[PDB]
Amino acid sequence: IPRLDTLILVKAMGHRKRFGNPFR
Amino acid sequence: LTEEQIAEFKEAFSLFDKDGDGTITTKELGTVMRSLGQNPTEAELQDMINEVDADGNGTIDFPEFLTMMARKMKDTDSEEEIREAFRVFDKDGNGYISAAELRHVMTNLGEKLTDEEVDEMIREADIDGDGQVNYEEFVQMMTA
Ligand SMILES: [Ca+2]
Ligand SMILES: [Ca+2]
Ligand SMILES: [Ca+2]
Ligand SMILES: [Ca+2]
Repeated sequence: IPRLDTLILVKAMGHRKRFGNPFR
Repeated sequence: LTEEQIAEFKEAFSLFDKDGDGTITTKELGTVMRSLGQNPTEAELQDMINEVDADGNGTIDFPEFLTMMARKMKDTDSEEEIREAFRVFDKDGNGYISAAELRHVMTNLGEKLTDEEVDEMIREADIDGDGQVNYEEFVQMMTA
C-alpha cells in the first residue's frame, strides 16, 4: 500500500499538470 | 510561505477531511483509498495514520499534515518512493500509465484535467512515443 504522503505527491503532480517532483 | 501554497495544502487536506471537522480519520482515509482502486485492511489504514500522527491521539490534524508535507519535500527520491508513486497510477499494473488511468487517478484526487492536458502530460514523459509511460520513463522524469 502507498503512504499518505505519496498520495499528496501525486495530487501535486496533477496540480502542476506535469509528471516529476512537483516540489523541488 | 505564500498564500497560494497554503491554499494548495488546504485543498489537499480537504480531500481527505470529508466532514471538514479538521481531522482526518482512518474511515475518511479508507474512502479515498477505495475510490482509487486500493483496498487496504483496517490495520493498514491505522498504520498509515500512526506514522503521521505525532501526538498519537488517533487522527491527523492540519499541523501534523503540514509537517508530513515538509518532511516529504525533503526526500521524494528513493526507488521505493518512486515505485510507490508509479504504482498509484498503474491501476491494473501492466507496467504502463495510460491516459485513461492518469485521468481516473487525478479525478479521484480532486484534480480536474482536460483531455488535452491529460494527453500533453503523457506526451512530455513518453520517451518512446508509444503513447504511455512505463516505469523507466516515469523514473527519468522524477529523477531530474
Ligand atoms: Ca474529518
Ligand atoms: Ca494527531
Ligand atoms: Ca496500466
Ligand atoms: Ca512510453
